[PDB]
Amino acid sequence: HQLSRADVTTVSTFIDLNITMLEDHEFVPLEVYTRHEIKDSGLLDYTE
Amino acid sequence: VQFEQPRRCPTRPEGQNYTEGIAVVFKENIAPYKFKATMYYKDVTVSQV
Repeated sequence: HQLSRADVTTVSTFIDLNITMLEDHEFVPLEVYTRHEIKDSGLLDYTE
Repeated sequence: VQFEQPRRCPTRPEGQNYTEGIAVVFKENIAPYKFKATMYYKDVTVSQV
């Protein structure tokens, strides 16, 4: 009789190697203090 | 001469364990304390003419 290849158990001669891509990353703007904060840290503003 | 027998392969390092959490990051406060005040004074002018 004939039979499908799926009827025969499969052994692999291939060596596996799983490489995955480094995914995209988004860098948002990020400051510890803005210019507004730096200017506001003064106690008196001469101009105002 | 003879062939070298299979070497012991490296292993994938176990990896880093990460604890999930929620963070609040605080910086040194440089903002002055602000509040409301009221001044009560009198402009006093003496003109010598």
